[PDB]
Amino acid sequence: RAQPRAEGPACVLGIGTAVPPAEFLQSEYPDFFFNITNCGEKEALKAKFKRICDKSGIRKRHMFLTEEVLKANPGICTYMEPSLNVRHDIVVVQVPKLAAEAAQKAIKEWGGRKSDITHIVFATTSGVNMPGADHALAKLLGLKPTVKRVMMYQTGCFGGASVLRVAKDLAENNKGARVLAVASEVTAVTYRAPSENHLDGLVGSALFGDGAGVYVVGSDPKPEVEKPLFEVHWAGETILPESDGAIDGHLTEAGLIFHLMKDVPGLISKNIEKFLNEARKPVGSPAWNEMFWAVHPGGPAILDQVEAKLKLTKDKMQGSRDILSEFGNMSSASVLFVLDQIRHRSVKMGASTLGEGSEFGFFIGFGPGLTLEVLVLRAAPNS
Amino acid sequence: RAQPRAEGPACVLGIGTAVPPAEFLQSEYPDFFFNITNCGEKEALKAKFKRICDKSGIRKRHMFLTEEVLKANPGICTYMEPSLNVRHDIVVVQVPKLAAEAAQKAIKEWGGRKSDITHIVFATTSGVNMPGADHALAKLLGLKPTVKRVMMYQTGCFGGASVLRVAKDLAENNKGARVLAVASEVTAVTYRAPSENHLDGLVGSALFGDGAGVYVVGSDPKPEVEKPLFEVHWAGETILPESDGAIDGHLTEAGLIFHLMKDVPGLISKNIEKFLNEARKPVGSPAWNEMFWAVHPGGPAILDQVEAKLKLTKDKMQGSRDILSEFGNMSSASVLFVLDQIRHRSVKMGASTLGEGSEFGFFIGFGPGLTLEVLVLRAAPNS
Ligand SMILES: CC(C)(COP(=O)(O)OP(=O)(O)OC[C@H]1O[C@@H](n2cnc3c(N)ncnc32)[C@H](O)[C@@H]1OP(=O)(O)O)[C@@H](O)C(=O)NCCC(=O)NCCS
Repeated sequence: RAQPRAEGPACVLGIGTAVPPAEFLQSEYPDFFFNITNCGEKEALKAKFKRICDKSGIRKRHMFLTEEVLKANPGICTYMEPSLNVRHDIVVVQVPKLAAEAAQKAIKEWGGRKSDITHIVFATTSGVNMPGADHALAKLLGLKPTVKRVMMYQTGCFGGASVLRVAKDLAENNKGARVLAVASEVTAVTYRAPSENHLDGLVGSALFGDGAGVYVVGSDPKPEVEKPLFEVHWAGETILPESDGAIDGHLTEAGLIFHLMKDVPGLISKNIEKFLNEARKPVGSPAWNEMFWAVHPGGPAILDQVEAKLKLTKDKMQGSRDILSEFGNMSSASVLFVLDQIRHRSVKMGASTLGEGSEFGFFIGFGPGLTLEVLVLRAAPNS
Repeated sequence: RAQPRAEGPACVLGIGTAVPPAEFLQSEYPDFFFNITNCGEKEALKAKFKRICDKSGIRKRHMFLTEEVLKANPGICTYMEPSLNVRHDIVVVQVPKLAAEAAQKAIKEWGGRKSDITHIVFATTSGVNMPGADHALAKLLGLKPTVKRVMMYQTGCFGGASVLRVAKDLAENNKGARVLAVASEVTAVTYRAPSENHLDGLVGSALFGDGAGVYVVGSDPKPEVEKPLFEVHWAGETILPESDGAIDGHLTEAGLIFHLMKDVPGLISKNIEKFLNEARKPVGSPAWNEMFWAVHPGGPAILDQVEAKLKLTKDKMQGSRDILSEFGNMSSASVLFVLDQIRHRSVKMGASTLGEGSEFGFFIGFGPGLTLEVLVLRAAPNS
């Protein structure tokens, strides 16, 4: 084998997360949003938006789009005026810059040298460019120019699971390989003024926030330097039955526009157990309540119905609900925060593993397709 | 290992290509192009465009944008009027449709069942959508809903090499895995009226054409059932020094806008030997003239200077020049055609291998970065 393969399973070797500094309280967002878009007279619409915010499960979100930025780019504050170029001017720098913030933290925890990074896997939903955010991230961090890159533009909310799936095969098939798995999201491509005829707009405006997470992934950890946090044992995905059209997203002259023509929480709840039953098997099929649950917090409804359908104890979804609460829906980056939050809860409560006492757990994303992405991890001991 | 790995190197097991039916002869293209965009008064510009066409090394190209289609979508015939929406209406269907035509041919040559495809790796430069072209192709072909997908939107011309690099790790790390490696391009997202303000555009308008290629990639071929055409032994890439901005692409309200710098052939030719010297080593560093050369035909100047710098014999670049001649630059798909052409030339001339008698060869792409992508292949014997 002309490029020698690695021996052990892929491991998460370090985690880093990052958010823009400005915070937006959900209890105050309807006034700010409808004012900055000059729609404050639309009382009935604002009341509807408030209902959505009140049901969202979100306390605050981080966003680069401050009052100053929005006043400086009025095109983004319209409903459908052509604005894609001013949108890309914001996200082309912020998306890799935020990723670099998170990547420095992940490398610090890992303990290795930046010059030993061999691969980058990068997901986003926030605009596109040539060369891509992967290339920018390599420059910002001063990586070696021979770094091997996989740039997954335009994924939607399953992309965090995607980067860990791809990193697994890259780390497992290349002796010595150390991968940066990256997901970074900035809401400037999707932001727009509220409208009575765009209800999916209303929901996105209540849910989406900014953030980035990156993991260092690698097989065969050097014992004198590297400490694995999680092992990756299985990765797969499926398209759910009769889900055509559930989530559509079109990049247009006015930015990214979503249309949701099916019951997404219902589609996932009705189908998740059959597929999760398959993922369990290669690790001996533990019971749902013997596992940890790093679930993408697309919204409170999806977390609730999965909790009920599987009869999970209330602590299982707490990691996900914490992230929803403090950061909202950061699209592909969210699930990376969730796993991190489960690790932190484990340390704070003195559990025996970094999966809150459980040995195996799920790392789950979903999005357009309707696509369900699932990985199975093993948690390290908490020493 | 909870998902068992494969044993042998990844193999190309079948090849398929496809193009839209309409043909555009290069010697007449300046008349048609300047006609249909109502630019016939720009005589000086048209003379320059003809000079480019005559030096391009291109005899004809295939394009979906026929006279009737262009007349029916007048926004695409403008310089900068907003047109991204009707452009995406074309490429969101045509890009996967073209891929499906090439994939059927590749699957027929492979001989396996479509239900045994496990993976899709998909590159393109022709717009974006959610769900992606990968999902559309899975639907059109009737693949399993559990197919694992990697969608590299917005790669530029190195993406053909990219999909094979990714396919290598996916096939080598998964026992029984059979991957569809796909690259598909349609020029409707980049086409626009010629202008004295966008001379880079003139070169793009002379070079780019439509096409798609797909390879079946897999390790461990079942003897007497599957016949490998090439083995993949090495894959790497590098960013060339001081080449920021050589190739740029931004997706805007008016479609995709490229920047192409006069230095590109020089940047590649002045650096390629140094890197290829390294890629050679894991297979024993064969001599340049003992290898075959599947090189992305970005332009005639690039092929010419690489041939000179490396002192290659005149037959080494013929495969690339054939593809340039008959199809032009089909961005990420082009190099997939080149390898297929080298196999056909081998058979036609009765060579001893499918690499025109050589044992090892390069599969080379380049694009925004400036990124150089290289794989090292071994050719099968010619029985
Ligand atoms: C385009 C190409 C065929 C030009 O042919 P050539 O043999 O170099 O001949 P010339 O230098 O006379 O070029 C012809 C004309 O194109 C112009 N031209 C070439 N490259 C240009 C560029 N990047 N931008 C603008 N004009 C360009 C020249 O200035 C010249 O104009 P002129 O007739 O008014 O002097 C050749 O330079 C080439 O293959 N370039 C690389 C293409 C490329 O970058 N690949 C696409 C993406 S990888």
